[PDB]
Amino acid sequence: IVGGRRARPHAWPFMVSLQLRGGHFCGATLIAPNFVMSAAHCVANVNVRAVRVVLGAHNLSRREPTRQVFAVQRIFENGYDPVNLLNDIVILQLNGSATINANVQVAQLPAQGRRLGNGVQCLAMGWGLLGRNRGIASVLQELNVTVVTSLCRRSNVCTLVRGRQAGVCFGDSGSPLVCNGLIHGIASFVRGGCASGLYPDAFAPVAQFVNWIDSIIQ
Amino acid sequence: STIQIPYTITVNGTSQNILSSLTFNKNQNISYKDIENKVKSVLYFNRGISDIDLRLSKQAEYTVHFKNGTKRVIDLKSGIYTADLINTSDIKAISVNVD
Ligand SMILES: *[C@@H]1O[C@H](CO[C@@H]2O[C@@H](C)[C@@H](O)[C@@H](O)[C@@H]2O)[C@@H](O[C@@H]2O[C@H](CO)[C@@H](O)[C@H](O)[C@H]2NC(C)=O)[C@H](O)[C@H]1NC(C)=O
Ligand SMILES: *[C@@H]1O[C@H](CO[C@@H]2O[C@@H](C)[C@@H](O)[C@@H](O)[C@@H]2O)[C@@H](O[C@@H]2O[C@H](CO)[C@@H](O)[C@H](O)[C@H]2NC(C)=O)[C@H](O)[C@H]1NC(C)=O
Repeated sequence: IVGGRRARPHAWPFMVSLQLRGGHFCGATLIAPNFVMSAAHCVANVNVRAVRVVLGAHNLSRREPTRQVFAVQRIFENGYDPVNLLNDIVILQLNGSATINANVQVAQLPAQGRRLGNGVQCLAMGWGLLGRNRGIASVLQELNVTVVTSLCRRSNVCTLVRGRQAGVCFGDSGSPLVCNGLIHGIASFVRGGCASGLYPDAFAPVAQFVNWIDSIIQ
Repeated sequence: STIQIPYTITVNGTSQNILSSLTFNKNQNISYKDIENKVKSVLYFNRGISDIDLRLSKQAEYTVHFKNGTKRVIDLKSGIYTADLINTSDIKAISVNVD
């Protein structure tokens, strides 16, 4: 997240860190105690048996005892198109059920098919790069964004920060976009580098997938 | 603490008939912009293809081959980047293709 701020400790208890050999590489969202939601391109090329799913984290450089750490047992996709970056969503089933407490909680999803109009105010977050040259964030970051429809496409939710150069960056893929208390996007891709200020960040549109997500938890 | 990652360069159907590799940090999570920076440097150094020449080419892509047998094809003229990081020790090879 370039040009955001630090989140309050544990303000988003559904925020997930996917890690490989102790190193964060993508975000995710806890959507049931044994399921997380991320971007399909985050796992298309990794050995999924080696991914650690870290819940209840805030400062990734420490050993926070509020953490719950799981392995991935199975993945579910639904039409992922890597060439066109369509349907960029994956559900990861965990090898266990998380214990729900103040630090670890399940996110709420919108109704199926709800579209967000131009101008809607949202909150993006993640542990990605603090800015190119500056390295990965240790403490979870959040960023106020606005939904835009120009320079976008119907199969994505796009967002823009105006007046300054700010947006998601590398390592923020899979992280949630929160609007009106609901998870409305999964961070997918940027155009012309991080925080260009010209092109909106692109999210996978979670509202298009709600019936499918529900069928997977059953 | 570093690892060699082999690469090949193909320009208009002609390869280079060389064994050569790039130097990465072992077990580091890097972006596709980091990888692009290294693909562009070997293009310039081994084939004389600068940023300007890459922009003016008809097609330009590179493929990251992963050790689990999958691959990822990146279009060097798209300006689109997924916001992920990938681990250097998971990469088998890189192949660059400029027509
Ligand atoms: C579910 O899996 C977690 C994580 O397992 C670790 O990470 C995996 C990616 C893989 O590399 C495993 O071999 C690792 O052990 C389990 O958490 C581990 O639990 C064991 C026993 O309690 C403990 O020795 C490890 O230190 C734990 N690892 C971490 C990172 O906390 C967890 O127990 C599994 N849950 C169930 C119900 O089996
Ligand atoms: C930046 O966002 C914060 C957080 O609010 C969340 O994101 C919003 C865009 C919208 O999705 C809210 O429903 C989310 O809860 C905004 O802080 C909120 O501000 C309103 C108005 O003052 C207040 O009633 C809420 O309690 C605040 N929520 C929290 C969690 O603090 C903030 O206003 C946004 N900044 C700008 C400049 O719009």
